[PDB]
Amino acid sequence: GAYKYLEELQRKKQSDVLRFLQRVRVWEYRQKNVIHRAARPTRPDKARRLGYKAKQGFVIYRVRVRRGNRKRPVPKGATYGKPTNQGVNELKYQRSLRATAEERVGRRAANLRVLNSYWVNQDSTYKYFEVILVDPQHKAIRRDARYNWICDPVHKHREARGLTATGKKSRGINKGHKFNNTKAGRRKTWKRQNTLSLWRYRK
Amino acid sequence: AISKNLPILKNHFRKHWQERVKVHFDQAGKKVSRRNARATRAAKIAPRPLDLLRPVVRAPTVKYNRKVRAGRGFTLAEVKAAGLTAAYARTIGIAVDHRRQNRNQEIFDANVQRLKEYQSKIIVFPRNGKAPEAEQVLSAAATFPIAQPATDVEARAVQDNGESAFRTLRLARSEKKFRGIREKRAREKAEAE
Amino acid sequence: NDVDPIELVVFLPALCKKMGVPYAIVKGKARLGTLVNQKTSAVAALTEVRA
Amino acid sequence: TVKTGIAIGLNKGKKVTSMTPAPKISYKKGAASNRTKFVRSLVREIAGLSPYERRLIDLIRNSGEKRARKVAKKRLGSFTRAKAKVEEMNNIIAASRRH
Amino acid sequence: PSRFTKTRKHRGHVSAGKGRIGKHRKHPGGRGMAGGQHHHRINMDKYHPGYFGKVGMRYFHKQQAHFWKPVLNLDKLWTLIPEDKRDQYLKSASKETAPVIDTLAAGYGKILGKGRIPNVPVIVKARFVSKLAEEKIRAAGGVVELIA
RNA sequence: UUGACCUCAAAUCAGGUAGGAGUACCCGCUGAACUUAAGCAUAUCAAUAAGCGGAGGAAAAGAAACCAACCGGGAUUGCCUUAGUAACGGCGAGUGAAGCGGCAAAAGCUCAAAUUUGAAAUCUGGUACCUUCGGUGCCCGAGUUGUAAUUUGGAGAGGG
RNA sequence: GUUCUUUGUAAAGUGCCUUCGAAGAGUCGAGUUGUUUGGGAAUGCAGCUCUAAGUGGGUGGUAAAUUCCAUCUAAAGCUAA
Ligand SMILES: [K+]
Ligand SMILES: [K+]
Ligand SMILES: [Mg+2]
Ligand SMILES: [Mg+2]
Ligand SMILES: [Mg+2]
Ligand SMILES: [Mg+2]
Ligand SMILES: [Mg+2]
Ligand SMILES: [Mg+2]
Ligand SMILES: [Mg+2]
Ligand SMILES: [Mg+2]
Ligand SMILES: [Mg+2]
Ligand SMILES: [Mg+2]
Ligand SMILES: [Mg+2]
Ligand SMILES: [Mg+2]
Ligand SMILES: [Mg+2]
Ligand SMILES: [Mg+2]
Ligand SMILES: [Mg+2]
Ligand SMILES: [Mg+2]
Ligand SMILES: [Mg+2]
Ligand SMILES: [Mg+2]
Ligand SMILES: [Mg+2]
Ligand SMILES: [Mg+2]
Ligand SMILES: [Mg+2]
Ligand SMILES: [Mg+2]
Repeated sequence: GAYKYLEELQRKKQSDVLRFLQRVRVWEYRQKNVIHRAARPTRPDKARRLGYKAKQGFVIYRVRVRRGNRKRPVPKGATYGKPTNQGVNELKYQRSLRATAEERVGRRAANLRVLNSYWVNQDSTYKYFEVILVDPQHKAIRRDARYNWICDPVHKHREARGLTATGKKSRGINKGHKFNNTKAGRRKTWKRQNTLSLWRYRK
Repeated sequence: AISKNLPILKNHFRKHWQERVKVHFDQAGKKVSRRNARATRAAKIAPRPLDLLRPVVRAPTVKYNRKVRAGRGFTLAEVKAAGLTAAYARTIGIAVDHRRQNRNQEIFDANVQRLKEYQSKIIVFPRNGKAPEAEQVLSAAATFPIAQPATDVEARAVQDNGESAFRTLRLARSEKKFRGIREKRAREKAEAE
Repeated sequence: NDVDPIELVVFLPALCKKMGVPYAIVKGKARLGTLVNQKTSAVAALTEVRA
Repeated sequence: TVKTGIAIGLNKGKKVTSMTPAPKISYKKGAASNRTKFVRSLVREIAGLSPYERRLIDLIRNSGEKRARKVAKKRLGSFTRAKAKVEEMNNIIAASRRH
Repeated sequence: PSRFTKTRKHRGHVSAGKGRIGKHRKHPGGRGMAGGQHHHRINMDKYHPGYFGKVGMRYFHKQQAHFWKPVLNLDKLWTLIPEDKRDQYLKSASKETAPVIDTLAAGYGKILGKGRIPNVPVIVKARFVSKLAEEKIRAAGGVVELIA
């Protein structure tokens, strides 16, 4: 098929053809609204890899997010505390711009469920993502058992709870010694390690 | 607050520790609930021993490699050597573990043997037959206990060849310590200008 | 010649040239769609032809 | 690779009868795959070189492979990636005009 | 229980056994190990020498199972043999049919030579042995077999 | 001149969905200071309180880009241990996991990347009827910028 | 248990020979900054810059080069107790 050529070509982002396409598309996205419906995936191969299907109930949204650090919103830079917390300008927003993108997209299309998202473009000011959403009310999704899992209420706003790919990456949900702090959940692990377990017959 | 001669204590109670204190008042209630759940699960499933057959497995970490214990599931190689497919074993109550590998012939043979024993000691009910009640036994683990293999005999003949086991250990340790130095010395001696 | 995401068919001229397949860049994915009873087709190929 | 039967030394451990388990299809995740080789060659044909790859080629021709490897290590993550990239760039140079 | 504590006996005594001049204040000397170098230095140097500072080299990700090596001295060397069979092996101290003692199966990694054993052959299987332990086992007509 | 396509609109168009509440527990963001250090700035309190977003009956995690270094274990979770230990720390005050081992419960899996190409075999909707959590026939439409079947690495696929 | 629906020359499993075996990119990874962690020449996370490969890649708790080895297969997803 052609999806493999798409995948290989998309990795040559500094080639002449992809640079030209990047410039033209970034200009067009900057001309359109910050959040807007995309008629079709810009990268159909990436959409398929992330679970998109060309059927009714699958929706693509393009979203613009401001790049850079998270400036502390304190007035006049005053933090009213110890000097270790006086920092304002080098604070990093411990969540991805991709996660912010799909949260804003889900807020706009609250009737849908964020399935995934992928990077499509960026400039100095903005990072551009396309968000794959699924319509849980469409009968083509309620049937087709491969996708009706997302119709369950437990998957409401999974992007707002960090259950998408970028959300789990930012939550540090991975196996092994490098993720001891966040394997079953950071706060859950902290509660477990800071809970005093007392039995009826004290040990 | 450093008083007279007492050991240095490290009681980590400087957080809001009283907000997280789990007193297991429900120990007995949870035991009763677990026994109830086991009873209802046994009644719900057909006559079936409440758990899957588990393989025999060598523990890692030489602190524990001297002992054998129940593993997760039989390897695909063990299932094939016992004459089953993995899906069929999973449907007739054999735990299958695609991750584990067989590098030990003793363990592999033991697992194939206990698989064959399990097959010869279970009765698989036909899908569309009669299959009269077969007096469900609750524990496959109790029916097929894990046995620690015997390694030697009770009594034997002394075969001292004057090897000085302590010296053997010292020499092995020294050879390991100096293998790299002697290897690089032989490399620099094989220069041959 | 009007595949809106152009990456889908940019390699096609070079793939055809490498495989020795005669290829023509033609105006209209809508025209190819009317060829194949679709709205658009973005490609159209003849593998076997009548005598 | 056989164990020595003692708890110390080079090949320490218990002597056990080996089996050589059947090779998993994993451990071949980066396999040869003629399909991927062809697709990657065609993509390298249709898309040219990145600016840093062109600079690496010019560095190989003008300042030598050591300088090119240093610049490739700066551009890419690690020294092994720099070595592989410089090897691929000099293969490209060989397949270029100086065939 | 509370009825046996001295606080029942301090009822009616104003200072509750804590003194009139020096009272029971909150933390007169600081909390926890405060001032171990400044005003509790005497009580730290006495009863706790070596407390401050560093003494060796670090070991990241140390696993105690690597160093698991329980030691069994020669002085017992026989509780690993069942009690009934112990008499039967102490009698007939023959180099043939010598009792085999798997110390690793008994849960030990190194055999040390503290005590002395009766002059009867024993086949001792061990991961490690001390030089004197092996010397005494051999002098008793036994042998040490290295296992892993 | 007509008929398409692409993109973008409008309708009190046909059918739906989101908001808000609760919030003990759960998933994240944001985020202190009192306090301890007998002062205090790193540290501590605390990755806590407060603030914000988001679910359920549980949530999350979950079938290894794991642990290990062994005669190797084999998803996740929880308990007993590891262990007040390795380690971190004005190495001060303090902080502080993880492997193994016993147990509770156990469950496994599926998409992308494949030419159906001798037959888009797939699906929403409308309509009529029916045995109405749906089915059948018909008709628009979606869809080849790829919807079905076939495969998910433990494999597996094409041929004999 | 009971009885009509009997699906279907349909679907699934099994051995041998042969050819293959596609496996996720502004992602891994790296530098730097901030935060965080017991993680200490840097535990995770995030911002910016650089930006891969396919006998490759990640990990193997002291930074680096060289030679091996071991163990998994990321950048996509569901799942009860
Ligand atoms: K503050
Ligand atoms: K006093
Ligand atoms: Mg559409
Ligand atoms: Mg900002
Ligand atoms: Mg008095
Ligand atoms: Mg008084
Ligand atoms: Mg309406
Ligand atoms: Mg709400
Ligand atoms: Mg307080
Ligand atoms: Mg103070
Ligand atoms: Mg004070
Ligand atoms: Mg003060
Ligand atoms: Mg709160
Ligand atoms: Mg509810
Ligand atoms: Mg429950
Ligand atoms: Mg869940
Ligand atoms: Mg897997
Ligand atoms: Mg596990
Ligand atoms: Mg202890
Ligand atoms: Mg802390
Ligand atoms: Mg099949
Ligand atoms: Mg993958
Ligand atoms: Mg923060
Ligand atoms: Mg999940």
